[PDB]
Amino acid sequence: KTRYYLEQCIPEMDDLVEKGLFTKNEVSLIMKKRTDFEHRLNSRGSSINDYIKYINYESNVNKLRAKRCKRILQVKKTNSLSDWSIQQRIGFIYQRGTNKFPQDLKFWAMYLNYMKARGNQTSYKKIHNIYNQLLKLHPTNVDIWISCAKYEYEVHANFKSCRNIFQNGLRFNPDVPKLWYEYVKFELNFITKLINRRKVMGLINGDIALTIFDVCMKTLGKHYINKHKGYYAISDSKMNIELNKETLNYLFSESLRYIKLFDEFLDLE
Amino acid sequence: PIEYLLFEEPTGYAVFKVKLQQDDIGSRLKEVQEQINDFGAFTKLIELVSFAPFKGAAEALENANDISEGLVSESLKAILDLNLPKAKNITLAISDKNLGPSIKEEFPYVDCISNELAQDLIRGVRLHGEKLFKGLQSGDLERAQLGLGHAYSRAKVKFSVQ
Amino acid sequence: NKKNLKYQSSAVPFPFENREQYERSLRMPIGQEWTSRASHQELIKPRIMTKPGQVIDPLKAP
Amino acid sequence: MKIKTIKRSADDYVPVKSTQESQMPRNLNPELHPFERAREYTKALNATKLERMFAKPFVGQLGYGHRDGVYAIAKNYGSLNKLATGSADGVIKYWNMSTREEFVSFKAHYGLVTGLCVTQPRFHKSQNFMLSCSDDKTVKLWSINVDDYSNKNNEEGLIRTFDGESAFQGIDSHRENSTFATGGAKIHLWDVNRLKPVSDLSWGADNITSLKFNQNETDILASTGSDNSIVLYDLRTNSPTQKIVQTMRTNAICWNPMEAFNFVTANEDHNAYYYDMRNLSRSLNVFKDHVSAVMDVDFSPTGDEIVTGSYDKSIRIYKTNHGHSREIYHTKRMQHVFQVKYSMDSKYIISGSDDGNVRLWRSKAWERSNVKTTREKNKLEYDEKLKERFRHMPEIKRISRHRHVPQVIKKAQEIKNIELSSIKRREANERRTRKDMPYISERKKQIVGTVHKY
Amino acid sequence: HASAFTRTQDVPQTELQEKVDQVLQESN
Amino acid sequence: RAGLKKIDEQYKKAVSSAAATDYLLPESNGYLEPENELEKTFKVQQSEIKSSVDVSTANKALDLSLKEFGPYHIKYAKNGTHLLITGRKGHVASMDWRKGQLRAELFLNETCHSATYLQNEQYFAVAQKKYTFIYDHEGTELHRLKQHIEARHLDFLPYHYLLVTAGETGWLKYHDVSTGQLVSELRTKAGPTMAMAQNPWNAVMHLGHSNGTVSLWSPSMPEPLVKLLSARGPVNSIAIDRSGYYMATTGADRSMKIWDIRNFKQLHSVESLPTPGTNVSISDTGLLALSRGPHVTLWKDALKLSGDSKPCFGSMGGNPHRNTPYMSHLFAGNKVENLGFVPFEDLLGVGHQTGITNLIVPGAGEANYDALELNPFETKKQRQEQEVRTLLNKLPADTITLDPNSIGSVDSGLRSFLRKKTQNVIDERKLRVQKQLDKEKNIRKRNHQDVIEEALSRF
RNA sequence: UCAAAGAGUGCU
Repeated sequence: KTRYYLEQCIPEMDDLVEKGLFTKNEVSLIMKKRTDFEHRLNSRGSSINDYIKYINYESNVNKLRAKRCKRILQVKKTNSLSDWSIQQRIGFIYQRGTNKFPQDLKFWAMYLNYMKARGNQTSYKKIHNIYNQLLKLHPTNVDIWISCAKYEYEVHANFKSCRNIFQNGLRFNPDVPKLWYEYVKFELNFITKLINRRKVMGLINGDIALTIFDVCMKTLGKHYINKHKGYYAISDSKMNIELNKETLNYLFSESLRYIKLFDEFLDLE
Repeated sequence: PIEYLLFEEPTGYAVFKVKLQQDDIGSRLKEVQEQINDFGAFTKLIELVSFAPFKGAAEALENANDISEGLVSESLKAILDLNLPKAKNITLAISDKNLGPSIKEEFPYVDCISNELAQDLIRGVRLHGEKLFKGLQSGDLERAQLGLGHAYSRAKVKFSVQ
Repeated sequence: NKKNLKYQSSAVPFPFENREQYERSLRMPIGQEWTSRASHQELIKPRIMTKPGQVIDPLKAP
Repeated sequence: MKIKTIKRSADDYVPVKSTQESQMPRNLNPELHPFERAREYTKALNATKLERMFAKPFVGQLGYGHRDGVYAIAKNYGSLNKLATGSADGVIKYWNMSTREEFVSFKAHYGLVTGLCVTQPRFHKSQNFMLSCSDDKTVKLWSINVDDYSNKNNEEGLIRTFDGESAFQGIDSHRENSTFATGGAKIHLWDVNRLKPVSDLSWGADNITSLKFNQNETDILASTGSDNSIVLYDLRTNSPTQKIVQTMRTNAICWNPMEAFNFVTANEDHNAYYYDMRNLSRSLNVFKDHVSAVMDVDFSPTGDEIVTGSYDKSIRIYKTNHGHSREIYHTKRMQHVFQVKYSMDSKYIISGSDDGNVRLWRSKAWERSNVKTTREKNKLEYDEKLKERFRHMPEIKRISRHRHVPQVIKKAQEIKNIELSSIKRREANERRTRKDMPYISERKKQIVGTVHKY
Repeated sequence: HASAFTRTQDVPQTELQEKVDQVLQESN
Repeated sequence: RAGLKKIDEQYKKAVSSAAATDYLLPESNGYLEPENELEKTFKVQQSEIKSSVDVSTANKALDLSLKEFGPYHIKYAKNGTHLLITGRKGHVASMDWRKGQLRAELFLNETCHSATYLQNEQYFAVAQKKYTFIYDHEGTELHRLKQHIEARHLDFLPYHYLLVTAGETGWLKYHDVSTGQLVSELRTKAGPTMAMAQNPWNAVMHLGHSNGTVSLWSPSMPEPLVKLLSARGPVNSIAIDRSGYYMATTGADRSMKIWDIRNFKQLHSVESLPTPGTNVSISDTGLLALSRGPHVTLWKDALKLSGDSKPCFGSMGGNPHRNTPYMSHLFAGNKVENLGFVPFEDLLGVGHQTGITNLIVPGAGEANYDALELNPFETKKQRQEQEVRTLLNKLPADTITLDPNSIGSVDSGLRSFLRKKTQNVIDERKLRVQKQLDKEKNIRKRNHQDVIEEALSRF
């Protein structure tokens, strides 16, 4: 069905010549290369690199069109299919690549970055669904959970949503000390902003983390006990005593990082 | 009336979404049965929607038991919670009827299926195995099955190095 | 130059209501050799469609 | 000078990658594609040939069937693969159509099962229910354990009985509410929670042979009487609405699922009559392709098809807008078709014949139920219009129309044609001399009279 | 559709969710 | 009316789709148009053009100089991948000039008048004197067409699989390759046939005769459809464009005529030829090829309504109305055996005494080939599958008619003796009752539409 | 090697 994708380009390419930005011969060069790319994607042996090179191609085509618009048309945006057509396609190619290669973590990031960069074109809701899909293919990679938690605490400043991320992320990945460290880091940021707002409120006129500290310590030990024991319990008493030693030291080191973390927050006691 | 399919792997738990519903009246027709063997046809029926690998060897055995006595683990609860919409009632296809009541208790809004239609798809999922995971990291099932095998067995017999 | 009765249709087929109607259509080449891939799809789509494995319930109140 | 020559890039047409698909350049200039007319016709002719081949309508039978001739078939409107059957032996069965086995079998009545229906009673997921009536003057409610869901884990058997002073000959259940109506010597409305008949409906002393609830205007009911009459009712008014008397008795009635005001009637004059509920003075359509009385009729859940089960050991398929069957199904193993029903997906046909076996047929014999590839879907679909397009070409008609009908049916048709020709010649002779011979529309001959004139 | 961003349980499934919500009711 | 506007709606959508595909067309055919008015197209010589074209194009250009059986009647496969050549004294060789491997060699020392490729490159047909032979790619002869005798021109129809043979005899035979039986035999009675050509649009064969009358022919038909004299003198050759709208003839009296089949009119006439043209070929683009003995003159846009588009030798003081040859080439010490346009190539084949030479001509071939129909780069696995599909969609012979768009239109003992007599009596009754109806039908029409003589009118 | 003809495997 390579043609079916190809025919979608014709109304766009017709718009280019009609506006006069691109000559007949020039567009033929564009369509030819597009034709070459589509066959590669639709064929066996296609790789994620194949989607990347195609995606890079349109971006340069997009730059040529807009840059040409100022030189020839002398208009910021010509009201026609051409202006938003390329941007629709690039997202479409990406979606195919993500579906075609969900495993490649790298290729997703381009979509989140690409989708995020053109915020005006692309509503945050579209960004949400991609994260919903991406978390949900890879629940065990903590680095998503912080990433989407990150995005909606800075771009949107919706702490209620960001907190739910850590709650869900911790539900899947309770043994990752980093995400706990990341979750307490967010909470203390929320408290510091809140009290600073309170200070500003006066001028113009936290315990929660410690609970995270405590509950974190219990589960990490529980999982660290699970590992180093394998399928079965340890019959030897002395070895069982040892397994208590590593967790204490592992938990002690895991505590010590927070002791460093608290040091940053001057506002807090 | 099925939309989501629950499957379990030695590496983890896999959920599938049923894009197309096979004919139920003609379930026994050779032509529908040949499709289950055919990977190309099968991919049109379902699509892998989630996979959450087990954290380590210990977790797999614990879940391997919990599946055996028809119980829901914390890992299973988390996955189903994230995937199944609240919704009249979303339908989930499951191999075990005994896991049915357990799933219903934790999630009142899900209705489980274990009819031959569900079994037919579950067979297809297990037929193609890692090919349906579309490149996702599921290790090697055959070795992981070997990994859990005596591990599940020796546990019940209470085998020990002593 | 007499036309061959073998290839002359007996009567105007349904849904076309008059003789000139059928020749206007019959000038159309349906095949994809004369039609674009997209254009082929709208023509070839039939009026009645159903999805396998679902009950077609009676129409709800308009 | 300025010179250009045709220039072929080897890489563009021959991919460097072995796995990459080669380019298929397209030029739609009509000059490059001559004989568009001949090519399409030839493909249409080939497609017509392909169609007759794959027509393998029979798929199988449900278990070992019933004890005596099956006379009552009820289909679960809320579910695809469950079906209820009854035979004159007094036994009723619930079938798992997907597995072609039985859920449960009950010896429901001493006499004949004269009406069977599936419902979902509202007593004031794990079980289904049917209503069975018989000439033994009792109606029995049954509960069946089903494996559709595994959210639980019994009480399978009779739930309730409704006694009647007179024998009952047919039953139907209101879709929206638990109320159901039973037709014997006199048509009643019943409630599941009331043992006595809740209300009595009757045009007159005449007995009712069959009934069928409307599927969209669920408060409307239609019935058939032994006096060759069709009676309409409205539950909201709790009274009969219209009565029309036919030349013949009608065995069965079905409401069109897409037109709430439109229904079809199975008749004893080898015909099925398609009627508008608002103007009964005429018929919307007539179907005449059977050679014996039509016992049963139904509407497709798609609404574009009806079937007519006839005493002549055959089943026919009719387009609603066309007055002649597009298809005929038969076997030596047919003895007397009494019931015909659809799968709720509109893909399969259920037939009940007095030999005691229940069978399944493909709605379109050539169609196959596997999921098709897009390439398969396009081509299989592509053949469809070209057949619809060149439908009246002589050779296409000769191949497409042909069916193997039993010798008994054809000879009846040949004699039947000789009847009509001999008749037609006779009235034609009359019109030469008689001054006043009013022309009677075929759509009105079957109507003898209507009570309410308009 | 089920979304991680909005909590879909309507009750706190994880014991962490029990502890945090207790403070939030306590705080304000 | 509204439904027809709807039906007409898909037409505007359909033609737009055709334009949309026309938009996509991968390649463009070669052009040649002067920068400077002083320099003209008919002084430019091939060697300079040979230098201009690419190295591959020069390598693609083929020049095969053989005298053992020359002159040489060149022939190109429909796809153009494989080229079939038959010498004058009559050996025939099949090879892929592009691939660089000969498919078959045939060194028979019997005079052959022409040759033609069959359904595929694998099988092809050659015309020996007094018989017609069929050969394989391997070079073996599958069979011999006993019926076909004294065949000069052999032509094969791909979709209908019909092979047609023209000869001096006046007997003509149609043979379908797949079936193996000749569809029909027809005698023109007009004597020998100098020229045979087919119009692909209608699939109607064209036969010329010494009187000058070019004759259209059909399989099912017992006669020729149409009778048209181009010239006083015998026609040397007849050329039909692929579209079929245009048909050209050159008379032996040095006259060139341009005709149109659709309206059946003579488009243009030229007497300026110094001597009769040996052979005539028409490009897919409409460019016309005239071969007179040594020199071949090419006219761009020869097929057009305007009288100025008509071919004209030289010019009248650089008059713009006069139309000069678009290319003029001469082979010194040579005569043109035949002219053949190379399929899907910007190239014109030329047949001549010294051997086979191929002349590069801008715009000669159609730029963008239809792969579904024919693909030069068709692989052998696809090739066989294409054949089978063509077999499945083979067009019957009787489908051939003057117009394809017309088709589909809507328009015992004693007992037997007693038995014989009774059915007779029943027959007289039928005839007589029908007639009693006939007068009664006559009476209704009649009803619908001297004083003493009145005094006695009652009597 | 080409060159024509077979019989399976992978996969869209």
